[PDB]
Amino acid sequence: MRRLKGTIRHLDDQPWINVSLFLTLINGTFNSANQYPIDTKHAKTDQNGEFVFNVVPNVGIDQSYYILTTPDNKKHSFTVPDGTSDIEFSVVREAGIIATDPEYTNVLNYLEDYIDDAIANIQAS
Amino acid sequence: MRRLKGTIRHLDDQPWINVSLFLTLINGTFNSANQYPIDTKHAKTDQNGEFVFNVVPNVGIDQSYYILTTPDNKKHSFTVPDGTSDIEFSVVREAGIIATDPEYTNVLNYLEDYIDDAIANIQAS
Amino acid sequence: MRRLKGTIRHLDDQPWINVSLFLTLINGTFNSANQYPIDTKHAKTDQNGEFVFNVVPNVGIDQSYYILTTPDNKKHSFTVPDGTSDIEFSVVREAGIIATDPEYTNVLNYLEDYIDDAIANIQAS
Amino acid sequence: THPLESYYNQFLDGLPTSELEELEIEFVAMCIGFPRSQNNFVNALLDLSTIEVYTIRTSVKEILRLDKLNKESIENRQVTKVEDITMNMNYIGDIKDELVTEVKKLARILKLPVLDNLYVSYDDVEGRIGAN
Amino acid sequence: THPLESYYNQFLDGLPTSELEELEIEFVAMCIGFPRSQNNFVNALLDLSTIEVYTIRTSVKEILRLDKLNKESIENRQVTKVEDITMNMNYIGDIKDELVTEVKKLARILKLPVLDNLYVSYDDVEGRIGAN
Amino acid sequence: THPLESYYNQFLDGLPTSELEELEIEFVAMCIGFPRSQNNFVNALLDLSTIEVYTIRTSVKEILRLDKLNKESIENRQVTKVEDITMNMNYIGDIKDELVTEVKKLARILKLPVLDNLYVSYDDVEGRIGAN
Amino acid sequence: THPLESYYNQFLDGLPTSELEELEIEFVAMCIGFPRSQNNFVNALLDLSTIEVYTIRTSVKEILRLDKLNKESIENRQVTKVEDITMNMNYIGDIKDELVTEVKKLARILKLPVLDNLYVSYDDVEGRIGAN
Amino acid sequence: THPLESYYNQFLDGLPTSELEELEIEFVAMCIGFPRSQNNFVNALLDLSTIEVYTIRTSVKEILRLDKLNKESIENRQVTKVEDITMNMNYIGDIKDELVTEVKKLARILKLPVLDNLYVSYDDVEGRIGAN
Repeated sequence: MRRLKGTIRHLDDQPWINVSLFLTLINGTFNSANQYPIDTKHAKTDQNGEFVFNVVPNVGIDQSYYILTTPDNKKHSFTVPDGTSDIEFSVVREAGIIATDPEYTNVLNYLEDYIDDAIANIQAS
Repeated sequence: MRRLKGTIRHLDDQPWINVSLFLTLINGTFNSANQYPIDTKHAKTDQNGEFVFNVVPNVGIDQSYYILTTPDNKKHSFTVPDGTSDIEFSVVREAGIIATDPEYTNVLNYLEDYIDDAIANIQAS
Repeated sequence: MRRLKGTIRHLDDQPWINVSLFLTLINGTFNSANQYPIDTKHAKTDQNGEFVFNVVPNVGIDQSYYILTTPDNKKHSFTVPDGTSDIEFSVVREAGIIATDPEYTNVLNYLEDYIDDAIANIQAS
Repeated sequence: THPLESYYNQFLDGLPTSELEELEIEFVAMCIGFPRSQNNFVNALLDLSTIEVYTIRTSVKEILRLDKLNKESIENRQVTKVEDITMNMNYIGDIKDELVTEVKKLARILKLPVLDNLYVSYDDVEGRIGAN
Repeated sequence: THPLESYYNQFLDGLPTSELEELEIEFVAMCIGFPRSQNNFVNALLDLSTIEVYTIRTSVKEILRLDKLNKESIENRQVTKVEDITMNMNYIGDIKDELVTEVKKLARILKLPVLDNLYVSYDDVEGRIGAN
Repeated sequence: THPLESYYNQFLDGLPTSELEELEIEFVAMCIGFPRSQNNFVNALLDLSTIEVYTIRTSVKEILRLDKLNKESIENRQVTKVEDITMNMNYIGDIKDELVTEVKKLARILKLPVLDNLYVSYDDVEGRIGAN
Repeated sequence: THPLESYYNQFLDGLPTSELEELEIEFVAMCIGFPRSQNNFVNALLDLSTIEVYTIRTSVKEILRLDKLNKESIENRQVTKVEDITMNMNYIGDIKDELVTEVKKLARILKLPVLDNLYVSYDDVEGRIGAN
Repeated sequence: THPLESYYNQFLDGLPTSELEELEIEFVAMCIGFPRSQNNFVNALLDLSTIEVYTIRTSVKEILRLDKLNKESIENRQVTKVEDITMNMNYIGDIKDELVTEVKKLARILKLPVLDNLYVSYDDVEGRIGAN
């Protein structure tokens, strides 16, 4: 999974405090070992204006296409790339709905397991 | 027969505990020696978010078919491929979802040629 | 006189213990020695889900057609062939129908593979 | 799309009659006001006959249909007799009363007094356990 | 496709006069709120004559027809006098009255008290047995 | 297709005055609620003149026709004065009154008291033996 | 654009049957008038059922729809019977009635009484923790 | 160009739920009558939940809209049924009622007693910090 200690600041350079940020996953996503249904979570800015999140990358054919809603009425779309490391919200928002490619590993891995079982059966036959 | 297994967890990757999950056949099916009309079963996630369905390998005379109802009431369509062993639901959820965006003998041909390439690699023996 | 045997099981091979089903002779018939008007018989499921009916072959002079109604509410209309030997229901229900939908296809995504696996036997030499 | 809506829509030839689904049982509990775990409620759920459950499912489908019809009509009532088609201004009352009758029908099939629920209003024959 | 309707529609030339099937008996029991196991109910089920059974089946068929017609017509009442066609506003009341008339007719056929059931209300004579 | 309906359909030119067929006797008992065993009922059949029998059969045919028309007409009453034809909203009441008149004529031909029957309830004479 | 409005827009097929989103809990507590904690609210959210939550979400969806419809309607009511389309002068009253019925439904499904809230007007079943 | 209008028009896809700047508190104070310095008012300003703030802002926007619309409407009422359009002579009353409804809604959200202010009249609850 990936984290995001994105920070939000008041216009006068002071940090927002106890303001609600929202994230929503617009696509039912699923990896080999887990399912991620369309779900939405909310967080509150710390006293210093930071906000943390725990999000998953594109692990299915469809996009792990999140959108974040700011206290200032905005919406912003994006997809968190893969890896295990915290991300800064600035860069991801600068980008958005990066791309998606057919990943059939869940199909491919099962196919490999079944084929290997068949080959072992051939050997034992 | 097949103990279809599945693991569900929130965006925090915390498993959902004892949450309701539904499964339903869509048409009565019968083998040479038995008959399997429509039924719907229910499961609850364990402490680890796991759930098991003793589903039938549904390769029968009539149109065998299954729908899985997730906690978000999203419906996944899939029909169990034959076999006698536990199967991870992600595989069918990605393969049965080939009914979605049903690429006519393109994804299927993608997999066929992948199998051919695996066989070719195996030819070295 | 024949005995119609029929085994009914949930989608997890679990018998539909204590459920109801019906049979009828839609068009009343007769033989040279007996009269068989329209009648409807009801039955329940045993602990195994099996049900046995005492039925008359559809050798009627004018016409003779049975129809069975299941818990699914699907109607299976069939004719019992002549003879006294007990006959399995699945045999006479063999007159079923087929409709087209992509969802019937995923079984091939194994069987074709198995069929492809059969091709492996070719290289056995 | 209501869960029960799709659930039944998958069955076009009448309706299934085997047993009440935990989802259907939950819906019945909700629309009658009986908590699902109430011992008397579960006891009433036992020993049912096939036509009983068929009528229960018919009533549930009617409940859902009339509920949707209630939502859709509110955009009407804006006017009266557009050019000559004058509309019964009590259509809302009619559908509300029909819903109440359906809930009472459920209560009578289960042989149980109807407790306070969303649809009924001040006309109830139950309290906590019994005797209204 | 009500099970009783799917049973009846075969017998186009009249209706059979053999006896009441467990489905027909169950439906009747539901319509007069009599649980089948009641000794008085079954006792009444004996001594049944031919025309009695035939009229009972006819009344049951009428019950089903009117019940379906109710859900058909409830969509109406949305308007009045479309061009010249004024709408009988109590029509649903007429349907209810005829339905309860059929239920009472059945009760008279079986000579049994008509008690609180799913259709009629407040016409509950001498409860389950003598009660109220 | 009522059995007696066909039985009468055979008698195209008028109706016979021979006796009352067991079906006719059963239907009469149904109409006035007199189980055929009752000596007070069977004795009425004894010494029953011919023209009386013809009148009984005519009244029974009328009962059947009016009853069928009752079920037929229910699908009407949806509207009033479709274009220029206003309809008696009491029409159903009219046929109910006709049916009760017919059953009273039946009971009176046999000099017997009309008791609680399927068509009349609580407006009858003498009940079981001396009830009213 | 209401936040919950978008959140529900994300759900094309019905609405999810999962636990209430803390924002949803906030809104329903606003509708009833609890501070998301009264030692009664949380315990109402302790006891959960699948169909319950779907009903809650559809009811609050209707709350939003009706309130925005009310917001829009006020521009009308300037006139009556432009040419022949009259206007229901009670339309806004109808919307108020629907909103109060919806909040009453929320409370009833949550088994809780209604205190003085933004929508309900003097029609309360509660005060502070208990006032009946 | 009211200051709140010129502040809100910057937010389009809804309204922000961040907090209340002194302008919004000043406007709410005027609509409630509490000077912003009142402790019972400032403390109530605390503990606000996001949806509560959203509701306050929506109500304020509606207050502004209705206030402006009142100014336009008065240029009407010079006439009645100009050619075929009847005029709702109490439309101004409707606007006043909606304004007082919104003010009361604000009061309920803040839990404070609605009292002397520009809009509402005689619905003065507690006067100054204690039942009037």
